[PDB]
Amino acid sequence: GKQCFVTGRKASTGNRRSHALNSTKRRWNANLQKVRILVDGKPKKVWVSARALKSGKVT
Amino acid sequence: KAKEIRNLTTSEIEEQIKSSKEELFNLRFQLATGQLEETARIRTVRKTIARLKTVARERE
Amino acid sequence: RDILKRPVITEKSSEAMAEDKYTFDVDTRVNKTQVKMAVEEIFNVKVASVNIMNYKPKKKRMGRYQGYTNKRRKAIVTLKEGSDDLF
Amino acid sequence: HIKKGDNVKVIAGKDKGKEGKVIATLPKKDRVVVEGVNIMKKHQKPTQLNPESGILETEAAIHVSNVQLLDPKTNEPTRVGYKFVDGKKVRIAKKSGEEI
RNA sequence: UGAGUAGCGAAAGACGGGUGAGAAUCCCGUCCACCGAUUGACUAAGGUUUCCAGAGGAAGGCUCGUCCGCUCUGGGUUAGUCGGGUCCUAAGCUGAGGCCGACAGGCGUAGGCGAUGGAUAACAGGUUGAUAUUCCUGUACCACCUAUAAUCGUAUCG
RNA sequence: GAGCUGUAAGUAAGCUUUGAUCCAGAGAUUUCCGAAUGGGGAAACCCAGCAUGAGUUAUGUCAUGUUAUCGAUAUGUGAAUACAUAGCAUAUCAGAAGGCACACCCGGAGAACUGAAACAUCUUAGUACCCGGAGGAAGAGAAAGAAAAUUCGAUUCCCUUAGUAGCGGCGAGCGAAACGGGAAGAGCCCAAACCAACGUUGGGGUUGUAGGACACUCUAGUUACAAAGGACGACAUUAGACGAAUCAUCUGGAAAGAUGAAUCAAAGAAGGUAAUAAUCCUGUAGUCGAAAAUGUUGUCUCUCUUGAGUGGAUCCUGAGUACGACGGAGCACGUGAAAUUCCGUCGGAAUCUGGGAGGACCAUCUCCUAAGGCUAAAUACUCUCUAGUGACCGAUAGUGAACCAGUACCGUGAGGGAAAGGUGAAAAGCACCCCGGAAGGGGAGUGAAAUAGAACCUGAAACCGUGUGCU
Repeated sequence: GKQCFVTGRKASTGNRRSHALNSTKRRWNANLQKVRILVDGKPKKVWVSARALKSGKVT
Repeated sequence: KAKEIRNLTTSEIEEQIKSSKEELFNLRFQLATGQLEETARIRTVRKTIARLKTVARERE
Repeated sequence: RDILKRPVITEKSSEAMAEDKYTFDVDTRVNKTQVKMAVEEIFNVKVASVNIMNYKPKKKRMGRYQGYTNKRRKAIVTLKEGSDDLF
Repeated sequence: HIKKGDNVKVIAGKDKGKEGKVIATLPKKDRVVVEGVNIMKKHQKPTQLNPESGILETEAAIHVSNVQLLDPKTNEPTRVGYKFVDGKKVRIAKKSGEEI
């Protein structure tokens, strides 16, 4: 599936609780963005999270 | 008990030709038509061929 | 090589059309091009044509142990010169 | 251990006390045949043409644990051991040290 | 037990002569009757030795049985051309690299697989208890290989 | 150490004291299908490319090598972008795959019937099923800990604490930990400051009773972590060899029983033998024995390798990390006053006068140094191998299966599934005669017994019959 290239960001699973505390499964996806980064060979578009994009990164 | 590979490797391949083709093959024809008695002669030639091939592969 | 397995002697194809044709038994992985050359190497003859057929396994011992008989491959050769491929 | 060709004496059975030579041995089921004991009556070959003549009698096999070896010097039923004095394992009596 | 009770599954048979311990039921002969755009003759699927000969009558056959698609012991399927492969492709299936997706996996390009279709050289007779465009006779055709000639050579193969 | 060619008897032809058949070790051979891997496919089949070779005047046909995909590291590596990262080409490497014990162990994903005498929070339950990766064990593990005594000093497992504290439509129900008593018990390597070399190799250096860099004189291999290759003796496993001691008389078909006298014992476990055996036969106690292969354990060799006090004028000690708000999950603990640990989104620190914890939070006072990585033992389980045990079953029982069973059989299929042990000590399995076409009987024989005759030990009831005493 879709997973972060720099770090190991991936989706998780929890519950969706209403006011009556009714349980329903759901997912929590990561903010994956498609950017073209430098590679030792040809630059490739890879799924990168917005957390790894901050603090300065080559594009 | 009776081993027939005391010879060298040159005459060895000549024995596997004589034992199988001219001897083992002829005994199977005489058994089909109903002409061969002494049926224990077949099992004897079958082992003489196997003993020759064992020593050949063993010499490598 | 020892392609031929056994000769067949029956009412048909033996004592009837046997002076010019001969019925043999071979292994089940051989074609008539090898059967033709193998006969000429053992009996020093010349073969005209070879016909080969197959047989399916046949049941046996109807009762306690119900098994199957082995399959066979029958060949029939015809000579132009020479004879006495059997005795 | 009883081989073929000894002189044993029967200890138990309908023909006990008699002595005979062991002519045959069946070591699979441990049966021996002694010449003179266990005669059976056999109606042989009803359909087969021997040509048949009536009833024939031979010896029947007896259990090996009923016959015992004899001693060369005293002629009594004795057990056996192994002295190993020779290169080959010899068999000796129990009442004496002589060979059996 | 019901009880020696229901039933014995569409329909024309008669007689003479044989076989044999035993015959309305098996064999041979004659007469009579039924079907005949079919109860006849070839074939695909499917079944898988039920096919043929000499023996057998315990069980099976809705009766009988000397008979059998049953039992026992030996036998019987022959192809360069007929159908399928070494030829071509429909639907559909599968798919290197790829796209997608918690996993398992899903989809899909090039390329393959796949006839119920397209292409492709053989027809008359004889013969056995069981096979025939297959075996044997008579006259043919087709792809390829080698050895000799007309004639070469800008021929010739794409 | 004398017979033997399985179940399984027959009829045949042969092998063996010149050492057969057999029982253990190490080798050779090992068709086809199957991850199946040259292509294809309805598994056990079909059709091919290259390299020599066998056969032919020649084509056809055979034999033995070799040719999947992905990954990794070398070399030709000359694209749309001129120079160059993609595509392609071939050559290398016990590289990967697919199975089994549906037992045990980690992780991803994740029900319902049921209980609450209805039912939604809750419970059943992080259970069943499915998926991935393992191992002989796994996981955990060297204090940013437990505590409050003048303290203890890695983790795991077993008793107790305790049905206590606590949680909970405070309903049903769920449910700890520390202390103490035991089994077992070694702890070490990296980042950085720094020092010679070309973001890189090597040295250096690993902590809280504060450690290192820097400064001043100076002095044991633990190959199971701790760096990792090899020749290196004693047991042990896999075939076996010896091994004490009884004779007679009655009943019987047969003695091991009964009645008499005797004898062994580090041996009176057990089974067989015509009936119930310490002394008849395999054995038992106790001693001995290994070519060859595999184990477990050592003594040397080989490979690594200088130990500690004093030292803060100046440097180093793990960053989008710790932590916060928001939405969930997990800790016995249901968001509650919820501390202590995780995931997604977005903000976002400090640098020994530092930082964290002690159940909101602040102050003081104690204990400890997060954000890198390894680690044996006590623990769980059994498709198996070997040696044994039972107040466990004895053929409707015990495994579905004592039997040629996951087999007859039944379903398109996934799948479901039975019935059937016993002659006798020994075949010694009824020669011959009589009726009959056979089958089956009547005698004669075999045997201790044939109403023990292979539909074969004993042979109950239902039920079907043949005679007769009363009515």
